[PDB]
Amino acid sequence: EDSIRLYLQEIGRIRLLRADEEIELARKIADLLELERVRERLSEKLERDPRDSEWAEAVQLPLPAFRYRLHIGRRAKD
DNA sequence: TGCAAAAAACGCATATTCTCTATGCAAAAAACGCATTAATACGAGAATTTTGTAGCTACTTATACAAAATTCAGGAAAATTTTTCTGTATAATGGGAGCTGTCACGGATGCA
Repeated sequence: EDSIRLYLQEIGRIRLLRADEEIELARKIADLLELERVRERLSEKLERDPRDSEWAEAVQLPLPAFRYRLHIGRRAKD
């Protein structure tokens, strides 16, 4: 009869996964920083964002391939 | 304790006489008339004269334009206070607080 308990009760078991993945995340920490940071630097030069996936990265990036950078880089910071 | 009865008083004979009711005297008030003088008012004269009426004149104001010399309402800076946002780096690893003595009712489920 409790959502606080819920928090327990499903995350009391959640751990910290140590601080090793910090760098594994670091790779992504950036990478995301990038992926956006570009993509809005590119908002910001023009089109206020063409809503284009490739522009989601200043460097080239095959759609699915870069789709793996995000989502993976995201679960990293998730 | 009945009166018969005597002397002096107390009652039928007038002087006295003395408050007393009664008219003429007289003296000064008063008020009436002779009346005299003065004053209260009528007659005339022309003098002031204020009020009543006209026109001129000076003051006072009816009015028509408006920016006087001053008031105010925003507009846009500061000025300082205050508000919202962002940031500060050891480790820290499952939450307390009453419900347990109410009676009775009406469904609504579970549990063989």
